[PDB]
Amino acid sequence: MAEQTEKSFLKQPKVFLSTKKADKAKRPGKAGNRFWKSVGLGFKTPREAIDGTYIDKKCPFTGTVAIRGRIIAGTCHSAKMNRTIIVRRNYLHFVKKYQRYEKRHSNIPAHISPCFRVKEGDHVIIGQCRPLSKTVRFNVLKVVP
Amino acid sequence: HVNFYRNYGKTFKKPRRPYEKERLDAELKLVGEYGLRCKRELWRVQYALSRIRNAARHLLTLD
Amino acid sequence: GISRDSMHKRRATGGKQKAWRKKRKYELGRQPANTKLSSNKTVRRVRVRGGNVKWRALRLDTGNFSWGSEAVTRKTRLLDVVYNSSNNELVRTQTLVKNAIVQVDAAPFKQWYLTHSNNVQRKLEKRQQGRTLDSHIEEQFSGGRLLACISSRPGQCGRADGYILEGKELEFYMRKLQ
Amino acid sequence: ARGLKKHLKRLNAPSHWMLDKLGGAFAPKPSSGPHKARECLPLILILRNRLKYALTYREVQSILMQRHIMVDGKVRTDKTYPAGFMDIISIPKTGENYRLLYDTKGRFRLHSVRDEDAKFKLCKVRSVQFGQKGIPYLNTYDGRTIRYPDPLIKANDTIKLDLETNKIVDFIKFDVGNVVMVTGGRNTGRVGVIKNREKHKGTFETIHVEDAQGHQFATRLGNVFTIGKGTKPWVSLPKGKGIKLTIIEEQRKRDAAAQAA
RNA sequence: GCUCUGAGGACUGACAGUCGACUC
RNA sequence: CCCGUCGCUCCUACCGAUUGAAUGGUCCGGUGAAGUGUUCGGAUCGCGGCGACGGACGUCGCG
RNA sequence: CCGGCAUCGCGCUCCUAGCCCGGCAUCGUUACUUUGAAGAAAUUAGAGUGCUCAAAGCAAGCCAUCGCUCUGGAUACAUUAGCAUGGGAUAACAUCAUAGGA
RNA sequence: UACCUGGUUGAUCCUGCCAGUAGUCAUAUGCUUGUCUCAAAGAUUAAGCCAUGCAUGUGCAAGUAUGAACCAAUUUGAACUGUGAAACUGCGAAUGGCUCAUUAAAUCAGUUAUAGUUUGUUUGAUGGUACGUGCUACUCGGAUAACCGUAGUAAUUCUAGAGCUAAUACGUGCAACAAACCCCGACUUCUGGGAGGGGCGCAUUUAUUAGAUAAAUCCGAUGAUUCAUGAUAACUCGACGGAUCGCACGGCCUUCGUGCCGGCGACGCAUCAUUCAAAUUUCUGCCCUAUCAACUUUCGAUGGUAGGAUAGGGGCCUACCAUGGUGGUGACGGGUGACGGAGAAUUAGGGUUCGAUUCCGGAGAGGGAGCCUGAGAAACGGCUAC
Ligand SMILES: [Mg+2]
Ligand SMILES: [Mg+2]
Ligand SMILES: [Mg+2]
Ligand SMILES: [Mg+2]
Ligand SMILES: [Mg+2]
Ligand SMILES: [Mg+2]
Ligand SMILES: [Mg+2]
Ligand SMILES: [Mg+2]
Ligand SMILES: [Mg+2]
Ligand SMILES: [Mg+2]
Ligand SMILES: [Mg+2]
Ligand SMILES: [Mg+2]
Ligand SMILES: [Mg+2]
Ligand SMILES: [Mg+2]
Repeated sequence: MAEQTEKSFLKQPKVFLSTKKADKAKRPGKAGNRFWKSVGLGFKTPREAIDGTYIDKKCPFTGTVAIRGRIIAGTCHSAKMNRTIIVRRNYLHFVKKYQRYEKRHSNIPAHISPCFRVKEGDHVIIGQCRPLSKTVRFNVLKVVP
Repeated sequence: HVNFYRNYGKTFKKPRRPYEKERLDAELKLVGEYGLRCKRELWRVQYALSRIRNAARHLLTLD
Repeated sequence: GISRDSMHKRRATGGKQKAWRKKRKYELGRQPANTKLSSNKTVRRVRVRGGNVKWRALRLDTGNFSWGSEAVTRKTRLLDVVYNSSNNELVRTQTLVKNAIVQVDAAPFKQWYLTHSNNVQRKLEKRQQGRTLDSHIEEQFSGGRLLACISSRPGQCGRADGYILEGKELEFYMRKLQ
Repeated sequence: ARGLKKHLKRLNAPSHWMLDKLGGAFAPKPSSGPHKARECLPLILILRNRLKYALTYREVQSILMQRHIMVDGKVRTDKTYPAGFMDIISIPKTGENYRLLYDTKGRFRLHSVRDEDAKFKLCKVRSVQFGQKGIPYLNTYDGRTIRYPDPLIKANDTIKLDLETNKIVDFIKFDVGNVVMVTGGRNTGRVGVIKNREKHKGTFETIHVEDAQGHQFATRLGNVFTIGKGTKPWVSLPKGKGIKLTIIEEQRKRDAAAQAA
């Protein structure tokens, strides 16, 4: 089927697919239903994450990543990766000698789930997870385009 | 080495312009009237007085 | 020796990262196990942080394989690795490694499926009214040797465990193998 | 370092231990125990510095291995035992009980009690949740654990523990309207009745408190410690009924103390 | 040197059938 | 009043053939102690089974 | 200086919720400022205390200076970054004319 | 104490610098020194070299003593009674202590995180079945230090062999119901069964499953979890489930049998919680330099998947795929006589300079590299190599 694109058959952990006694409204992730979870903190799961086909061990709503720590907001600065973006956190620095402000910026890598869909320069809200790579520690939880 | 931690500071500051007839005569007046051992003794009093006056001034700045 | 510190790596911008400590123990790595598939089972101790134990599975033939659809988990003998999605070198050299596709006996499984007076048939007929037995797992018993996916960390826990393939995953791996 | 640090030098010893600066290089370094070693008071600081039952390190060692000292009702030979909030120290040779309570300045006092108000102690619960075979149990902030807890007892609540049956005798449900005695931060010591509790998704939930004589403050959920249901606490409060008063009033009280003397 | 792995196509009816001398 | 070339003394740096030299680091390449892990390996050392033998043996017990 | 109040105050079903009732949730972001939490001690200021003063120190004082009383060991600051309440002038960023609006 | 004065001129008014004046918990030195309190003192250069001596060992009523001594000393049964050195076993030596060589978003500071982890101990709770055909547990091993004796060597906590003797060292091995629940199941009678009897501590690994609602008999947590946890099928050559040690004597005969007994302690084994910690970690914050405008990428550089390794996340490493990451908001590089900070001097306010140093964090033991013991060390008052 469409999503399986690699050399290994991708599937969700602890979800059991070929089950004899099947039914559709038990709890998601049970009875062979797809697993999804609600990240909390007032955020809401995406519709297409709910009824999605993609598999990602790093999506907050369909994977094993727990969003805990801090939540930053930024703007997407590059969307040229596989399931990952770079958010630019523009902010203002205070230099004490001059009593004036100088703008700085920090480019923070963030993992976009396949459910989300970001275009270059779209506002994003991202939340801290466990270190997912050398440069990724944030999952994109919200996108405003 | 504790006994290192015991604070200690100074008690005076020497005046800026070392040689003026007016200040020098005022100091000799005070040392003569109050019978001092040297003008270090006079110079401590201004240090203490300056500290208290500055304490008062910082208060009077507020409401 | 081997290390897991990030000191040797380059910064994200690429600038070289000067080394400012000498290596510490809590960042040690150890040479892999390359768990063979052989008759001479030998799994050996290592004493790791905290004084507890890790069982390095250097070579195994007997593992523990589950069957989720039927909820039956039988010990069985490893036949051979047939597919690995990480390294064909591991297929050729026969390394029991997590999420490989091994082939197993169906010997405990056939007689378990043979299991399942009046009280017996009164239960057997209660079953046999819901038997499913997909044709694709069906032909595999006739072949006498079952595609199963190893799903333990042999070099970590000293066991080869796993689960029989069924459904989408079985059809997909089988289609790769043809 | 390469391992645990076992010396604690005197100037690193927390502020509320009151111990002087030039009496030596080191400080008693409370052992890993039932209280958090930052919110504690070792038995040597209890005997030597406050009660003056000894005059040196070795003299407190003599006191403790005479087997004279009792903590939570059982004798204790340790000499850097991290006693904490509402630990009871009895000295049966003196028939004398202390219960270790804060004052409004954030320091420990030894508030005396009789025996009927010493047979039990009082502590809050860290968490209630399951264990082996599905038996519920709770874990306090005192280290103590209770099995088969009363199925109403929730997290953040407070319990009384008798020192003979060694189980619950009652529990106060952490709620609005009952009194607390904050045990950390600048507000520690001040008793007072909750008027509000606001929760924020993802971080600390704060409690607004009022000193029964009017003053109002707030503190996060960590350092609150409900004492009694309603306004009446279930423990004998210290000499000043948990009211922190302005430094101006601490001047007026000393003026009024001297002007009647 | 030997044994292999992979990539790179054509024709016929995003898949299936047949074929394919060569290069990496 | 004062400007420059030239002559003499002294200081400072400059260019300079010299495949200049010394010192120290860095990368690639060669050789590579030793440790760790592993494949074989098996000096000796433990019920010293049995022959139902006359403290002695081979067949051994696996470790 | 404010509580509370009407005009020409888009809703509330949920906690707080009146002797049909103030003052209730989710459907733009911040910057600014206020209050609070939490803020390692030593240092810095600052209180108390006759180490003789002092730099200090964290002591120490009266009992009939006769079988112990009264005790202290405060407070302040902590620029920024982060957490939270209320203010919403000042200024950015963002944006309802295709009506895909309410 | 928010301060100015001498010098360009024949004089004058200026820009302007030179000089003056003051301080340093800032160093050297000169000259001089009678008293009390206070107290820095091989850091700057050379984190260069070291004679010598010391700096980490340890014994309670509670592990092991006629292996040799000392004090009581016997009716000459039995003690090693009591004090004991030595040695074995256990624990610690990973703390302190010194120094600042390395190192410029790095260490460090404020503040986060662990649902991404390890933790001797202290404190609190907890502990079936070891096989027996689950029908209430079925038996006691040498060898080993110190000591004796016999040696090598020039040698040193260098070393070989013979002979004794111990364990809380080592190696074994008796196990507590109803068996609750689970799966096979004779024959009975037909069963929605009776079932006669056959297999089930906890830990490890894996897999299936439960972990419940909404207004006209559901029952734990979190902001959020396939969470806590339960049940089941098995799996493991199981670490574990006590062959351990002290005083205090004291109710009462079942064969009056140290008789049936039973308390107070020590030590210890495993799981959970806690505590002392660490490790990794998120945001923001560092000096001069553009005569440092491109750096990283075959050999991990940014990401994806699959996996290995680790206590654990992670390009920490491998295979395959993608070509990304950073940069005028200063990347990369270069300098630092640069460990970071709390803080020190001076200060009207703003600032300027400093911070080796006793408090905290890091790093290092002549330079590097690699390891064993251990909960903890990439340890140097431990080893291995150059
Ligand atoms: Mg140290
Ligand atoms: Mg201690
Ligand atoms: Mg000025
Ligand atoms: Mg002129
Ligand atoms: Mg002139
Ligand atoms: Mg000058
Ligand atoms: Mg230096
Ligand atoms: Mg991975
Ligand atoms: Mg340096
Ligand atoms: Mg230090
Ligand atoms: Mg040296
Ligand atoms: Mg070191
Ligand atoms: Mg070393
Ligand atoms: Mg040394």
